Amino acid sequence: DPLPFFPPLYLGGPEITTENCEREPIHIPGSIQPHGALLTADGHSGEVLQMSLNAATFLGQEPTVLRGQTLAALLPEQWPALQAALPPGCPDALQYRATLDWPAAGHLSLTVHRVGELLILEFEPTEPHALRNAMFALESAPNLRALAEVATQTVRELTGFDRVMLYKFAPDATGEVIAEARREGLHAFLGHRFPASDIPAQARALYTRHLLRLTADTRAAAVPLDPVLNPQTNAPTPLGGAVLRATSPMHMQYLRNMGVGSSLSVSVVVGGQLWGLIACHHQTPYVLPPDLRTTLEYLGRLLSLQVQVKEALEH
Amino acid sequence: PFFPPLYLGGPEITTENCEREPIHIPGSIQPHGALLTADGHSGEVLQMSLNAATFLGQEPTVLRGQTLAALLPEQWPALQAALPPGCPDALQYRATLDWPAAGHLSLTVHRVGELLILEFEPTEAPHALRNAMFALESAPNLRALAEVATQTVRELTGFDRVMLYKFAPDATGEVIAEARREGLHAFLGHRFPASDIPAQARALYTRHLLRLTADTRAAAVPLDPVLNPQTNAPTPLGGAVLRATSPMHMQYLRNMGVGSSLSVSVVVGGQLWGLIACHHQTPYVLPPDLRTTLEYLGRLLSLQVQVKEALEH
Ligand SMILES: *C/C=C1/C(=C/c2[nH]c(/C=C3[NH+]=C(/C=C4\NC(=O)C(C=C)=C4C)C(C)=C\3CCC(=O)O)c(CCC(=O)O)c2C)NC(=O)[C@H]1C
Ligand SMILES: *C/C=C1/C(=C/c2[nH]c(/C=C3[NH+]=C(/C=C4\NC(=O)C(C=C)=C4C)C(C)=C\3CCC(=O)O)c(CCC(=O)O)c2C)NC(=O)[C@H]1C
Repeated sequence: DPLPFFPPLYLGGPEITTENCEREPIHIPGSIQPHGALLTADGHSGEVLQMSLNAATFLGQEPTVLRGQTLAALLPEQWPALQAALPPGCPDALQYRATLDWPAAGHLSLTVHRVGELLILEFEPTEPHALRNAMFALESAPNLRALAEVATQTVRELTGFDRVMLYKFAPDATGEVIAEARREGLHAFLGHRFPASDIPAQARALYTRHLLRLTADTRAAAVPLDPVLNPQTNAPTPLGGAVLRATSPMHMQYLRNMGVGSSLSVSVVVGGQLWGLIACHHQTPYVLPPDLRTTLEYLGRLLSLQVQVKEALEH
Repeated sequence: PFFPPLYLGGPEITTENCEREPIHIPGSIQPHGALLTADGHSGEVLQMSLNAATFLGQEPTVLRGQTLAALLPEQWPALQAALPPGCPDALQYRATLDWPAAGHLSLTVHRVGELLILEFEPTEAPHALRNAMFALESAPNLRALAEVATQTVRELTGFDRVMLYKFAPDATGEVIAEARREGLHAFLGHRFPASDIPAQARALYTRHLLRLTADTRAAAVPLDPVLNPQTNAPTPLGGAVLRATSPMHMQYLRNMGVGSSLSVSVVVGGQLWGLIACHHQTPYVLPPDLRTTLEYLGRLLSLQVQVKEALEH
């Protein structure tokens, strides 16, 4: 039965059990994963409102100094570019990316998107023809099976992940591993099916709009935003569009129990519906840098197109 | 059918026989790169472009005996695996060579039956592609998508004019969006007869998705031999971007005052929906890595055109 979200934990909401899976408001956890930092800022003035508690250690500045400046002063070269790329009223799915040379922290990748009147800024550390070669190989795959196999093998070669599966949704939202590339010694998941509650209904809706999410370390504690609520609204900060957003503790316990230290998945979206997932596992924690993740994002789109094409060749 | 090419004493092309020019077998290439053909098994260099000596820095005869194994040691096994016998002519493999004579070359290979076609071009060596991809996806409708696409391509390439050219059901073309330098004519809204892009070239554009003319006044460079030794027949060059552009179409570009031309197929439901069409007033060799960006954009636009057309119908 579909039911509306509970309030999050920090607003006195209940703790999540196998009973109330579908009602966890996973888009507003009030916290991020510790391998990057996040700031929120007023979309018109550029006043800095919220920051992750670890921000001082990524950005090399005291909180009170950060919060006491506008983005115009903090990001003089990027602030006008942000404002042109992310105009008021734009969708929350639109992202702008730049690379910064920050004194204390080396090269940072900056990813920005806009939710209403809020700008959300994510900072992460950042670092030949493999993509072009893959694009052509995907297109020349003769059928859906060969496409799925080429796609899994390519992603594994690009990333070094211990396991890369193509997980396909059935009409009842159960899922099946229809191809996989895996490290020697791992047991096969190929052909196994899994019940619809394994990926609940409100995570499926979010995966249709925001096409990549990850869990870099399944044992890492989440880092709170400070303050936790958006001071504009005294309400929760929407983090559905932020790759840094903390992962549901139910999902992390599920992955730890499988022996997974690192998870990543890309959405495959066909005709406006979530067709499947490029799902990746690593046994140890593992951070895939932003520019490599971009390659996977591009492959997500290519695969969406090629899945349509291969399936049309099939009636 | 097709007329024989000129160099096999076929008729010269006019506006009477637009449909019958064998644009895929011109026997020549554009001079900003070099092409070798080679045997699929032996790696034996069978044809070369008369200009190969320039790019490769090799005494002419040296090449036309040697083997790819010898000539490209690191690459030759990769090719063997990447382009297995029986693969499609559409499948391409690329690498960057740090080659003694020329700082860096791009190498592009595909296979047509028993022949490997190798293309060499100068090359080199950020977020504009990722930023463009998200911009295309958030365009609210087909019109805005067209506008974003043309603007994005112009910004990435510096081309004087970028158009989105859409085919009607009878192959009548219409310029539905345009991004252009100040002080050019506006082709926005204009329609053009189907024969401007004749049937045999629309078929080839459905399979091989990018073509260009780098300089509309440059002479083609012959293949030597012109005929493939294997077959004593013309080498198919339609999957080669270095392939000499139809002088009929090169006259059409000079008469418009265009010095450099490039387009990307937008393919939807197995059919040619439209072109990203690009113009430059002067000669312009777009480097391979930037062309790759446009090739990606072509696929992304193909996806988004279907998405956007579905939310009208
Ligand atoms: C009480 C709720 C439960 C629950 C919640 C839940 N699940 C997700 C998302 C995912 N679950 C996945 C499960 C699988 N991984 C596999 O390898 C297989 C099969 C071989 C399955 C079935 C996957 C892949 C995802 C997607 C993300 C990823 O891991 O890469 C969420 C949402 C997480 C978030 O965005 O923060 C939630 C809340 N899962 C249950 O099994 C029950 C107990
Ligand atoms: C007697 C045959 C003729 C003919 C042949 C021909 N045309 C092409 C390819 C193209 N023609 C194009 C025409 C236009 N370019 C524009 O900008 C506009 C309108 C504003 C039109 C109508 C285009 C865009 C192409 C595609 C190639 C490109 O991107 O430049 C070929 C094929 C050439 C080749 O692939 O090597 C041929 C043989 N065109 C005519 O107009 C008649 C006289």
